[PDB]
Amino acid sequence: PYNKIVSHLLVAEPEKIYAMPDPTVPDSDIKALTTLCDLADRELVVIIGWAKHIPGFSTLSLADQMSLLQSAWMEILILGVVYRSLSFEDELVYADDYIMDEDQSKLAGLLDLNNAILQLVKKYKSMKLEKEEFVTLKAIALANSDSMHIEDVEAVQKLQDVLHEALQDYEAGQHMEDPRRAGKMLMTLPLLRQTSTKAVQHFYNIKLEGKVPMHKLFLEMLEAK
Amino acid sequence: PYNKIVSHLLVAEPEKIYAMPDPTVPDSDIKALTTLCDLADRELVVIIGWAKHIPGFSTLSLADQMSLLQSAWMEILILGVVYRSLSFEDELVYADDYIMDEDQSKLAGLLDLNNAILQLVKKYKSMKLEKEEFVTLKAIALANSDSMHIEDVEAVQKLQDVLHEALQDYEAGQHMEDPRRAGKMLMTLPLLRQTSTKAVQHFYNIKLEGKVPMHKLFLEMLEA
Amino acid sequence: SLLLHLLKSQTIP
Amino acid sequence: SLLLHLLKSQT
Ligand SMILES: CC(C)c1ccc(CNNC(=O)c2ccc(O)cc2)cc1
Repeated sequence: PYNKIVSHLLVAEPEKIYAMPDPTVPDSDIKALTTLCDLADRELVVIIGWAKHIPGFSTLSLADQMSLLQSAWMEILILGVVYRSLSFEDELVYADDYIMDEDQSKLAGLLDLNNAILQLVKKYKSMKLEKEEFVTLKAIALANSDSMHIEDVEAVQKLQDVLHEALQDYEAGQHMEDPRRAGKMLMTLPLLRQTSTKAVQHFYNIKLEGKVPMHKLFLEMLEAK
Repeated sequence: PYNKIVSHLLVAEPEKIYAMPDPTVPDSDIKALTTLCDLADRELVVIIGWAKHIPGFSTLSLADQMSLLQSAWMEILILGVVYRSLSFEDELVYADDYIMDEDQSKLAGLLDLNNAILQLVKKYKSMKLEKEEFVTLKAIALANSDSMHIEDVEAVQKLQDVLHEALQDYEAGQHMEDPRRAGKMLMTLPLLRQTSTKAVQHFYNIKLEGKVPMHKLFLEMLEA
Repeated sequence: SLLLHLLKSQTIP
Repeated sequence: SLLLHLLKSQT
């Protein structure tokens, strides 16, 4: 099962996060959105640390490391939630103790967003996506982030390339029964980009409404570029 | 070498159209936006008829055929613009008689959007995108369009598979010096999607502002 | 409907 | 800058 590059990407795995929702008070849209933003803020700390272990990431200039994260952060966040929700049915695992169903999405005003995320879930279910693939797409999405503020393009492309290769070796190694699987995997990224943008725009509108407390890191990402 | 699907897609590649802007009407932003929409609107007829020449496409239900076109149409419009614009620099060939440079984008309130498309252009220029790749990708874009409303998922997946396989072969045959080139091509689709969305949202706002007249087909695709 | 009509109509280039 | 700071951090 061993590709070198993939094993570095599994560093943060298995992840656990909790919302620890307070049952003392009734759930509201404000409470649910606050929880999500809190989860997002904290996962970003994990995402940042995981990215440092991406061979080549830390070697880029800091502005470039920032540029990619700033373009790809939501894609990574969404991708995580997606993976955690694979063995569930029409529910999203935003935390191990915070699983959103249709009613809960409705309460948060996130039915449209969470549906799109479920579309993405559906697609990975029937492909039976793996730990290994999931972590590799995160890094690809990050590397292929399409930032317009990249200082050293050749390095970022080298990195895209290295990760692309990691994915090819892995599918060649582990999924010979389908010589295109890598291609199929790459073909899920458009939906990821689309969903990400929907999420960012929505949560940006939420920030502007000003009713939902947001922590520093989440705001920094939200207000960038 | 030869590939059957690539050959069909090349041959289905349709003819130029033209913006035919009114020279009487004064150079404002609503002139620009109206022309682009009339064009887009007529360009959609072409796309619709072009879809049918895609191997497997007509084999789908009419509903699926609509769904795919309803998701992907703007990506196909933009891919058209992108391709036409590869021989130029920092300008977008919307049609042969309508080329927008940076200043003309500002005047029409399209700088950000057209810059993103330019980004797309520059990527394919850096990759030396060939006609054969372009038409295959345009087809893949249509088939990989991620509509929420697909009746027959397995047929659409087949169509994706077929189109994908053709790209694999073409790149296997013509670009053995880069055994990843196919994947590099596919990895340009996110930015296509993103730019498509940016565009759909911008022009949707314009529809809502009510100042730019829009022909039926354009509106129908826009409101979907 | 217009989309549908055109799908059903023939391509005349 | 917290992003930066977190990126400049350690081990
Ligand atoms: C829409 C946006 C604001 C957003 C909010 C919150 C998340 C959380 N992701 N949390 C996880 O990835 C995870 C879940 C459960 C685990 O056991 C471990 C990690 C994502 C995206």
